[PDB]
Amino acid sequence: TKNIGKGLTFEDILLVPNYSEVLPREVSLETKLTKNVSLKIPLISSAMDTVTEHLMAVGMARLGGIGIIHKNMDMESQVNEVLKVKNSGGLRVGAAIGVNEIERAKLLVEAGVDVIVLDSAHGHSLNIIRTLKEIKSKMNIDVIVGNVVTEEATKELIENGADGIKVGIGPGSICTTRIVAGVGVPQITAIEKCSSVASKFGIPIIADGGIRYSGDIGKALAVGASSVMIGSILAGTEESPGEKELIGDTVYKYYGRVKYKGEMEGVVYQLVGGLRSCMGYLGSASIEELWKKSSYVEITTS
Amino acid sequence: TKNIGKGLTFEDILLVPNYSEVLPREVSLETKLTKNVSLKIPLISSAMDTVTEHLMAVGMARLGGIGIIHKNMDMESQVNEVLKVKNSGGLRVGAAIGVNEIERAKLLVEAGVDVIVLDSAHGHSLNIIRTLKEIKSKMNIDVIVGNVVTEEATKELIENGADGIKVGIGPGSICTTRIVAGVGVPQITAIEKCSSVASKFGIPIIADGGIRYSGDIGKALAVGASSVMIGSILAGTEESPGEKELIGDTVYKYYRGMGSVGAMKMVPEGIEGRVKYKGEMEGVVYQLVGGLRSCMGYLGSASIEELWKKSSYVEITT
Amino acid sequence: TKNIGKGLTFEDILLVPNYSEVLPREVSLETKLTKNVSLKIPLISSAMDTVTEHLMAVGMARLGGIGIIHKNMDMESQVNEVLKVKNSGGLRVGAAIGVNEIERAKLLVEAGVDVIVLDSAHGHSLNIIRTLKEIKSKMNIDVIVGNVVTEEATKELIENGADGIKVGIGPGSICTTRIVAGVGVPQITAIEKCSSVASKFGIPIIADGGIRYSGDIGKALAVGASSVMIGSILAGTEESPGEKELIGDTVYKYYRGIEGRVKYKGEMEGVVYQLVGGLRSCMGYLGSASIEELWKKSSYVEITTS
Amino acid sequence: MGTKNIGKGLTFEDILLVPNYSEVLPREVSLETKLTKNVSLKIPLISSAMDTVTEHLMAVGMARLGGIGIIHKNMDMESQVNEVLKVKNSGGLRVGAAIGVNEIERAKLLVEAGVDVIVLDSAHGHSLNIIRTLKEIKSKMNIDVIVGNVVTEEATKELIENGADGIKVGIGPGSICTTRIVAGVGVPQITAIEKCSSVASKFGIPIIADGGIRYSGDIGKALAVGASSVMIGSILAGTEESPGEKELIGDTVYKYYRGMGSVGAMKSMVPEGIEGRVKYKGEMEGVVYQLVGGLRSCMGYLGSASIEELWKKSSYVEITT
Ligand SMILES: O=C(Cn1c(-c2nccs2)nc2ccccc21)Nc1ccc(Br)cc1
Ligand SMILES: O=C(Cn1c(-c2nccs2)nc2ccccc21)Nc1ccc(Br)cc1
Ligand SMILES: O=c1[nH]cnc2c1ncn2[C@@H]1O[C@H](COP(=O)(O)O)[C@@H](O)[C@H]1O
Ligand SMILES: O=c1[nH]cnc2c1ncn2[C@@H]1O[C@H](COP(=O)(O)O)[C@@H](O)[C@H]1O
Ligand SMILES: O=c1[nH]cnc2c1ncn2[C@@H]1O[C@H](COP(=O)(O)O)[C@@H](O)[C@H]1O
Ligand SMILES: O=c1[nH]cnc2c1ncn2[C@@H]1O[C@H](COP(=O)(O)O)[C@@H](O)[C@H]1O
Repeated sequence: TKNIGKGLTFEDILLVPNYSEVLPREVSLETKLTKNVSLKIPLISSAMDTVTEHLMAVGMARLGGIGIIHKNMDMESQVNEVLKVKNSGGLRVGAAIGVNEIERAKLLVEAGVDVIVLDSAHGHSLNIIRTLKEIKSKMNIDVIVGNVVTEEATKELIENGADGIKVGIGPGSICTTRIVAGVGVPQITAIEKCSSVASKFGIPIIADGGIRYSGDIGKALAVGASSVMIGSILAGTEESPGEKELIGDTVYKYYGRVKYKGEMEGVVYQLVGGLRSCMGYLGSASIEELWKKSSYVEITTS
Repeated sequence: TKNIGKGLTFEDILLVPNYSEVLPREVSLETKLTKNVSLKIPLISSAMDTVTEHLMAVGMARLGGIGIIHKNMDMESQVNEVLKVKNSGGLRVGAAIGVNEIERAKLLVEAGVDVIVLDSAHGHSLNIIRTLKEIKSKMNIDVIVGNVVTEEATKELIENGADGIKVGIGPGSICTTRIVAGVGVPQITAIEKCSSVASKFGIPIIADGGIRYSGDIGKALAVGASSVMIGSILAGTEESPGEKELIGDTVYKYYRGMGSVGAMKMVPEGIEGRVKYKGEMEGVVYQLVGGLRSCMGYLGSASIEELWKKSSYVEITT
Repeated sequence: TKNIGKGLTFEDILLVPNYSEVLPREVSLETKLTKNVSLKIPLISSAMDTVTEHLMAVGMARLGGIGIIHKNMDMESQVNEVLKVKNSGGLRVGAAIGVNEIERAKLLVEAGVDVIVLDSAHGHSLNIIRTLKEIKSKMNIDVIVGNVVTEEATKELIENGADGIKVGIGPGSICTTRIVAGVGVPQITAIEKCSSVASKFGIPIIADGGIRYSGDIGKALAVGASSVMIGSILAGTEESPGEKELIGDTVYKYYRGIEGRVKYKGEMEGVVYQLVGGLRSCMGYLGSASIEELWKKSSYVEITTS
Repeated sequence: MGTKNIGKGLTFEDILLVPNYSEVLPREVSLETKLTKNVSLKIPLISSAMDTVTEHLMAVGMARLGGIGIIHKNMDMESQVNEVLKVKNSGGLRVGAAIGVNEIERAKLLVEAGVDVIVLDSAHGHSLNIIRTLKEIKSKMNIDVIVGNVVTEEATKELIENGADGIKVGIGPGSICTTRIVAGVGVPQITAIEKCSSVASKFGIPIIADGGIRYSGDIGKALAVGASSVMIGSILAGTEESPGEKELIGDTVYKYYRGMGSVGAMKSMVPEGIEGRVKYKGEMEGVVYQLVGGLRSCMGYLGSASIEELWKKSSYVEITT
């Protein structure tokens, strides 16, 4: 049968409470971004022109996470954005590249970047793998490759030198892939499939897209991810790369338009709190402890 | 797999009628709150600062149920509220306590409380059990423990001296636990799993949160619960705490979760808002009780014990 | 657990087309209302304060169906309503009674009523069964008994003398039993359950409530029912009880303890024509020349929420 | 729990295509497909046989882009012939024509006009009248015959045996369709294509997925699951090449769109179609390129260089609403 089964998304499930000995404040949110880079919190700001530039990356790094500077600009600009983050405190920083963009990656590495995010709409392709091999042979850096949803995809990327795999075809807030192409796999299932491969190799999984609430972070992690990438939640915050605008009562941020969210610190604080509480309910002091102990129930939309 | 099954809530379910010889009026609503405390009607008012204080507890007790005084006040104030209910006839009351609140527990027991509700967002925890053991070893008192959703939780609480188990993580109009933490089990499935353990030991199940209509009470009880704890339905009534406010045409009263920003003044796990004034709570409780009697008429059950014996339900689509 | 399965409503299913030799215009719609009262179309108007009196029962009867006069009136008044129909061309007519209403039934049978409809919210009662038995012992008439949703309930009523079984607890457009009592069985599942008993004894099933479109009639009949009782579909019509009024260039009349207002639906014939037409089309798709063929040939697919 | 329940029916919105390893860019994808046993197309798109989507201008544009148009039968015989001939005058272009039950005179004239496919169109294709018409045509005329509409294995098997060169699937879908409401009849489209393809692929008879296409993604879903081509009406209604009149209401330009079994369409049985205005979609060529791009993107995700590759490699997941 062509039907491989029932795909489950964030809103379809709820995590089941376990016996607990840990207070939410006692929980350790420390995780691995790649096999050689680690973070204090499992949050990553998306590589979109509407979410992560130098300001956003500085904020994320100071709060224990990491920003990925988007590639939608010239090489010199992206290297500059990376330098600005490194200048103010010597923080953790990442940057995205497309296919065949070897020189871009090279200059980003020399700028001091900690991770290169090899992004594409369909990560399980020839050209993505060729770029991966080419990067690994020409420069010394940890590479995150995406996006994928299947077992074979995850296996082939790890074998070709991937230091982390990014999961997500479909869930993005500004979606078109599900409608234009009719292609995708729901996030919970997508993480589950990819985790069964990656954890045998000890390779971290980044859950990318579809996060609406702090609860979704807990589900994505509990299901097998090591970190979570967020876009829309951070889009519209003061630190996002836009300018403020006024329409009636409400303040907006143009580039494209989304509602102003205020300081990012308040937004990140709530996400962290929600995750701490989640891991409290499930009696897990660490994310690795969460993987071993977590379970969920299917829920009707209602 | 991590998928343990499909969870069902109140709205996903409909009770199947049985052969009936009992009119709604003939129905006995007698039930057990704890191992040693009994109720005339299986209704409890939630331990919340917008639902239950002394007026609510008197109203509940006179109608055959029980009010449980919230813990969002000082010990001296909570004792006084218990003493004010005991001031008018032989009325039964409960009182809520948090983790490691042994002094509050001692004072309420000595204030002549009938039950103590050891209340937690996550009832299956080390802190709860140790607080349970303390009170059970040192005080003569029935203790309801919550909140839980698993069979492992209920068994462990019962073995450590729980006289009643309160079930509910996720349901409740003001609850946002499942949004902010992604945690919960739908209420019917929750009761079902917990009831399978609790009935073996003869320990009553309190179904807490998620009741929107009188038909939900019947569903909770039919599936294995002994009583139902309600908050939102009694929130707007005259007997609930907080003053009344008229905005426009209709009068409003404030309803607030305990894990809400206002109530805490920990990540917020409850919403806050105004709800319409609902008149006297006895008019409200009458409707709920009537619906339960009607429900048990359909299933042909003269008692809740009988209800448990001949209950069945169907799943429904959206 | 206590989960007896998944309950399907009209909106949950679609009928699968079969090989067809019959055009919609050629199919027969003749059915049995009771054990020994038959209709030319499988439509019945609800016994409600707001849908069926003498005018409605006449219109229904002249179209091949039948009207059940509601009980919410004097025995004298209800007998008179039956009288106005019978003398309007020997038309078939039914009348509703409640529990213990033996005398009302007696006078209605004398008035020459064709069917008595023993109405209860819960037909599987001691009081319903003894009312049925007391009617049969004292008078000679076909009795439809309802409402029920289970196979055990259907059997007991048939054993006690029920000539028709009315099915429907929960699905009625104006019903709140699902909300007040939390009780019910979705209409398709309910008809399926009761048919597995009643078809063996040759006792017709009346599908009652939930019919919102003509396509629902087909589903109800296809799944085992002999006829459908329809309420809100016929509520705003000219022939229904109530007066016309204008509220902002729109004509209205009431539908039901107050229970909201409905728009004027015009002449009842046009409404019935569409319903009958839709059912003919359905039976074309399923290649069924008769309702008996429909039962033998029917299959349906479950449909997702979207 | 049955007993007349045969399973859960899946529609376009119920499933998602699972990506595979890809070596193919969207630009390098072959969209060439089989229309009937003997006729083939360069893009797998057909314009519906409706009096509000396809006449000569629509058919010309469709063929000019690698697809085909089916001239609707809601006109007299000589009018339909003239439409077929008007397509023939603007280059050696392929064109189809719709036909109703027992309309043999119509079929002979349409074949004379140089029609490439006869579409024996019916609401219920699995009937005794349709099979009789199929047998009469295939014995009396040299022409490829697409027969619809059907949803079952038995239906498609019987039509193939009686000389159907193509099977058209779809009872239930269609933006303007109310068969589900009026009759309570239908099968969700994914399930319908699956059931019919399982038979038709054994005989190499192309399946036409008819109705229910709202987005370019649906085309991929229909093809991936077993269809050879996709018939569309809704998304072509209101284009510059559609036979309707252009009309300004407020700030937006509108054109009319109606089902063939609607009240207005039957004027010039009970209605099984709704009618309404649709926003002017502009040039048709532009609308098709978006569909083709999304289709290419889809096959790029599944790493399929041709539709034959797509059938062999495609798989999907069920999703909740
Ligand atoms: O305690 C809380 C939140 N919370 C609540 C509730 N939240 C849900 C239901 S009642 N009521 C409160 C009153 C005062 C301050 C916080 C409060 N969350 C939490 C506790 C342990 C664990 Br493990 C995980 C999470
Ligand atoms: O023929 C019709 C209605 N109808 C339709 C369609 N309705 C649905 C899909 S195409 N297109 C028409 C064009 C002209 C006049 C009526 C038309 N229904 C029907 C026919 C046989 C059988 Br068995 C069952 C039902
Ligand atoms: O336009 C798009 N097309 C496809 N994927 C996108 C697009 N925009 C954002 N995404 C993905 O969605 C993620 C952000 O998801 P969000 O947090 O739901 O907004 C990004 O990291 C991208 O991987
Ligand atoms: O703020 C909170 N967050 C989550 N649950 C709460 C909160 N406050 C009260 N509850 C629970 O929700 C129940 C009330 O539910 P309701 O009657 O359906 O509105 C109470 O009995 C509490 O157990
Ligand atoms: O007040 C009510 N409660 C429950 N059922 C009702 C009530 N009123 C009418 N009904 C039933 O519902 C049917 C009408 O449903 P409708 O066709 O969906 O409008 C009638 O035939 C009655 O048997
Ligand atoms: O009036 C009708 N009732 C039901 N289906 C129709 C009617 N008219 C056209 N159709 C079908 O609907 C298809 C168009 O589907 P659409 O592109 O989704 O709007 C056509 O190819 C016809 O097969």
